[PDB]
Formats: sequence, C-alpha cells, structure tokens
Amino acid sequence: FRDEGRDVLLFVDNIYRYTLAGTEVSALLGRMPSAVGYQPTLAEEMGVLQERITSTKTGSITSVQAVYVPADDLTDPSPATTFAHLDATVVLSRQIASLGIYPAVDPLDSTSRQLDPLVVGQEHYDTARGVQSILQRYQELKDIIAILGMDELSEEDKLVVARARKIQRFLSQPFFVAEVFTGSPGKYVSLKDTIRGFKGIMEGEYDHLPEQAFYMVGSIEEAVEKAKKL
Amino acid sequence: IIYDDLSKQAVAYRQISLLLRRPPGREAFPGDVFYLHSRLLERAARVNAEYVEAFTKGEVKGKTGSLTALPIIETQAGDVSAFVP
Amino acid sequence: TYHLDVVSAEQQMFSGLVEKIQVTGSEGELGIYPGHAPLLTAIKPGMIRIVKQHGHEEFIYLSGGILEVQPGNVTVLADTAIRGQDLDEARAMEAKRKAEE
Amino acid sequence: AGAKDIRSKIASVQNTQKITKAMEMVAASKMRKSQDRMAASRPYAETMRKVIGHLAHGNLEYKHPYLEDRDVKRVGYLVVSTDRGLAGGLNINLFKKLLAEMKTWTDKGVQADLAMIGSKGVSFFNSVGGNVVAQVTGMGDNPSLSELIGPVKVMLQAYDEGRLDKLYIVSNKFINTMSQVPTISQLLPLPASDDDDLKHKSWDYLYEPDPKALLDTLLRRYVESQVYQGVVENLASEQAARMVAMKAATDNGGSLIKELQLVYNKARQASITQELTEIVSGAA
Repeated sequence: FRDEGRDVLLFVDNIYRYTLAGTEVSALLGRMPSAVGYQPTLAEEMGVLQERITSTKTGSITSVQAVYVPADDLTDPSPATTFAHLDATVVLSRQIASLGIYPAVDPLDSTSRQLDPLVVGQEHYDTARGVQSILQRYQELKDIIAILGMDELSEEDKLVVARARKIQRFLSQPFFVAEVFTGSPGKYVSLKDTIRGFKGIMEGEYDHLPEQAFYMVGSIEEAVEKAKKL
Repeated sequence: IIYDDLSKQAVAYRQISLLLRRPPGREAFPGDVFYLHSRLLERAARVNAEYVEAFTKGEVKGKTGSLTALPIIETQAGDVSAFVP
Repeated sequence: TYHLDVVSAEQQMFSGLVEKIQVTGSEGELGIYPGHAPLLTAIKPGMIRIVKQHGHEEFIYLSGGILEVQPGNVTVLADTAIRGQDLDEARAMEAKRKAEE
Repeated sequence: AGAKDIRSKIASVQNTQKITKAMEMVAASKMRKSQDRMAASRPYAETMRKVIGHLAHGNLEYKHPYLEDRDVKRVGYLVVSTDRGLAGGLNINLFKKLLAEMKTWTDKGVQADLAMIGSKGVSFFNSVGGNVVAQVTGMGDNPSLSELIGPVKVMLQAYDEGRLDKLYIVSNKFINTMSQVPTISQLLPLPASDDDDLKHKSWDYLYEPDPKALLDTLLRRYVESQVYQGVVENLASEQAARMVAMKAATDNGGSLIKELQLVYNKARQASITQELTEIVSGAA
C-alpha cells in the first residue's frame, strides 16, 4: 500500500508474542539461549520488523502495537528491547472508564517523544504542558479534598479544580464506530480545534459554562452551542 | 471437560523430551511447550450451525455445539510468573 | 424577653429566650423575671426550671455553678461537680510515691 | 532469598502502607471533632473573664491572692502531653522548651516543680528527675474537667500558701491545621491586662451572699477553665501532628516498596539466567 503512495496503519496485536515465537523457534533449532533465556538474536529480530515501519519519500507506514510486560517488570529484555523502538505510548485505564469518559486514555501516563517545541511547535507544547500541569495539580488537590474537605481549599485552588473538571470532561469524544452505544453522531476534531479549545479553558475564556457542556461534545465551538440549551 | 493438573502433563512431556535428547528451553521445558497446551485448549470451542450441519451431513440442522474446558494449574508458591502458568 | 444561657467549660447546655426561671440560690430559692435588676449568686445542686417563649416548661439539673443577671441576659456558668470534696489531693499522693519507687 | 522471602517482605511493607494511609484519615477526622470542642470552650471562659474584669477593675477595687502581685521565690508549671505515641516530635519539642525555662529559673536559684498531664511527660521528667508533685493520665479522647480539678487544686493550695509564687501552663497551640507551636503562659497570679468601663459597675450587681465568696469561687473556676482549654487545644494538636507523621510513613513505605521491587527483578532475572547456563552446560 505504501508504495502506491498512501499512508498506512499497521496494527500488531501482541508484539510480545512475536518475541516469544522467536524464542520457541530458536530453541527448537537449539541455539544457545541468552539472558533471561531469550534467543540470542532478539535485538536483530525486533530491529528487522521495526525498521521496515518508516516514512519513505513515497509514503509511510505507521504502527500501533499492543504491549505486554512479562511480570510488570519493565527491565525484562522483551520490554527493554521494544521500548527502544516506540515513539509514543498510550495508556488506557479502567479508572477513567468508570467515569464514563471515553476514550479511556490516561492523560498523565500517556506520552509522546514528538511532544517537543522543535517538532510540534511552541503553542502545542505549552498547551499540552499546561493540561498536564493542571491535571497533576488536581490529582494532588483530590487528596486534600478527600482527607480534609473543600473548606480547606483556597479560591485559587477551587479555580484549578473547577477548570480540571472541565478539561477532564472535554477530553471525551463520540466515535463514529461507537454510535450504537452513545446514540450521538461521531465527531472528528482537527488538531488546531483541539489546541484552541484547551488553550481556551486554560486561559479562562469559557470559564462560565457548566462542566457538562464539555462532556462528549466535540470541539469547543460545539460546547457553546450545548451550553445554550443545557 | 476438566483437565486435572495440566502442569503434570507438562512435566510428563518434559521427561519425554529430555530422554529423547531434544534441546531444552527455560525451566528445562522443550521449545514447543506452549504449542502443547495451546493446541489442546483451542479445541474447546463453540461451533456454528453450518459446521454441525456440514459435519453430520445434514442429519442435524438447527443446533450449535460446544466443548467447555476447565484446566487446572498448580502454582508452587503463589507464583503466577512461572513458565507453564 | 430575656435571653438565657446555660453553659459549662465543656459545652453549651442551653441557649434561648425565656419568660421566667426558678433557680436555687445560695441563700434560698430564687425567681428571675424580665428587667430584674442585676444580680449575682452561686447556685446549689438541684434543678433550675425554665419557661421558654410561649411558656413552654423545661427542667435542667445542675451540679452547681454561678448565676448572674444583666439587662436582657441571664447566664448560668454551670460546672461538673461540687469540687468541695477535694479528695483529688489523694490522687496527687501516688504521683509522689510512684516517682520515688 | 529473593525467590522466597523478598516476595513476602514487599507484601509486609505494602500492608503496612495501606494501614498508615488509613490512619492519616482517622487522625484528620479526630482533628475535626476536637476542633469543634475547642471552639465551644472559648465562650465560657471569655464570659468568665468579663466578670472578673468587672469586679477586679471596677471602681471599688478588691484584693485577692490569686489576683494580686507577689514577688518570686519558687516557680511552678503544669504540663500537658500525649498518652499515645506517633505524633512526631510534638512532646519532645515542648519538653525541651520547658527545660530551657526551668534551667533559667534554676540559674536564678529559684526552686521549681511540675504538675503533669499525660504519661509521656511523666516518663520524660522522671528520666530528667525533675520534681513532679501531681499526675493525671488516661483521658484519651473526650477528656473531662473532673479529672483536672485534682491537679489544679493541689497547685492552687501550693500557690496560696506561698509554696508557689508563680504558676504557668505549658502546652501546644493549634494555630491552624498545618501549624502548631509549643507555648508557656502564666496562670497565677492573674496576668491579664487591665480594662475599663462605665455601665458595668455603675448599674452594679446585687451580691449574694457577698462579693468576696463570689470573687474567690469565680477565680477558682476561671483558672480551671484555662487549663481545660489548654488540654483540649493540645489534643487537637496531637491529631494534627499524627496526621502529618502518617503522611511521611505512607510516602516512606511507598519509597521502600519500589526499591525492593527493583532489587527483586534483578534476582528474578539472574536466577533464570543461571539455571539455563547449568542445563545447557550439563547437556555436554
């Protein structure tokens, strides 16, 4: 497909099983094993797959890979080899799905090494760094609110709590493939729209809308339409 | 179907493999020890009506069939990180 | 009418507006009525009894205390016990021997 | 034995951390309950302070031992302390501040002695060997004034008869949730600054039986109320200091678990790597 000039997604349903299948094959061949018993060819076998997934003048293949951590040990050779090839990590958590927020992506543990001023530009970098700093602070103030209560919380600290609940809800979105669950038509949000929306809430324009005006809405221009009737 | 101590089946297959001088893997189990349990457990399945109709040459038409498997594994000491487990 | 408090160092026992009280004074039984001139007494162990606004009847037992009266106010500074036993000096006697032993 | 016991040790620290995480919330709730009790006590004492102000500084001016100035030849303290541990350095901070002043009067050649609330103070000052004349312990939560009548009456008896010429209360003060301070403040003689009035003592009180019995008992009740309130405010400070100490114990336990886990994953990996070197070497 890429040679046709398209841009392509390759989904790998467990890169850990690619690694173990290589361990099984090399043991049946009877090569000498390596640390933790993996094949001696482990790093080249990962490299042979991962280096074909790149962007050529013609077009590119991009890959989304499910990862498994053999003992929740992040130092084990299979994770350690895989992590050297990943550009981004997306963490899905059941705790966020309990809030009914979907997609259930944890914004604090998900990362990308493209998220840098020289790659995404300063506006994006400052916006995402802003959201991360606010959601980190809110997760601190949730301890104070729980152990001591809202009376303890200052009028500036109440403002970050009020904004973090709005930010957290505005991360939700209805998918075209999910319509049978939500009963709302799916939305596609361009990068400039999402940066402008989160930049909005952080600069304190849109401060006055109800927090449910942001949930499942779309972009921020649709949140002002939702608030007019909610 | 209940398979009691599939960990005992893996110990038997290890003995056969080492006496047959086939190369060892981790915890001395042979290389294809995953293939032993995986091909066994994948047979436990529910099959659609058109498979049953084809297999029986149409003498049974409206029914699905199934095999449900309850394998047992014994963790030596609360370790679920062993090889066979 | 006047505003009665009953209080102790531990707690407020009562507060509310009151049409009259009967209260057991140091030298004899006493009644207080609106505008009664300012008054000070210790009070004996026993009941103080009250009628709140609309003459609703309420009784409180007190171990003791001090009553005082001011224009518009009655306050009873009640306490937990007589204290006049002073047998709690004995409780200081083992504080010494346990230090010496 | 990393394959065997490091695994359990982690479980023991994990369980210990889950417990201290819960004790931080218990302490933070008891701190709230004590804070309400603290506020209720202030209005009784503040009312009684108004009465003694009116008779002491009223136009006819009375005389009483607990109220009048006296020169110093012996100095006394009474001290509040916890009956339970944890709570950080709360007790020790107060006790070393007390020893600093107790040494200051000792350098002036002035004899000192102590009355004691709580068993920590009993133990520390017996270890110092400072003279302790009276003790009360085992109040826990919901302390009562009835207990404290004992300790004050024997200090009162000492002060009136000259055996004591000054008396102080030594306690921590609950400034707020986040901060508390060890303090010493005077009880006998009455330290409080003078005040002045017209309506009071112009529309003067009828006295029964007399204004002298009513000054004596009233002072006796006031200094009692002052040390009850100090006891309650130190109790609020204990729960605050324990809440913070359990925060540190929970973070310290969480810091140890992760270092025990990096140590375990090294042992977990190394033992796999050894035994395969043996199995392959034994297939000579």
